[PDB]
Amino acid sequence: KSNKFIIHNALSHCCLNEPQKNRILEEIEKSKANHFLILFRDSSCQFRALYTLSGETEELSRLAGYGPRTVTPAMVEGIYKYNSDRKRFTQIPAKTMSMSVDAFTIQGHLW
Repeated sequence: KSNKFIIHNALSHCCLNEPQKNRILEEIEKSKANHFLILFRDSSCQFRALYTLSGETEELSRLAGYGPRTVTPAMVEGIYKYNSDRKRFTQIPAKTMSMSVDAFTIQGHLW
């Protein structure tokens, strides 16, 4: 599995401002990663950064944008999925990280 197409769709049509957007979309193509996640500042879902998830370490690594280099499960607050037709993200009830997860927030003190 991968969610690269969902993420490209969200970045293109929801989150993002053209020269930055293109820079980020370029980062995604050079990436060999399968699972990408968007970091938001808060529950209003404004883009901060883009991460890739390692299944082996369970850690999120920053690929682009404004955010910490590494995000662990303890640091994650909320998790979200993208809805393409509605052009918005919706909060998922807390659960183990999985491929359905497209975006997240982190604990506030981490900023």
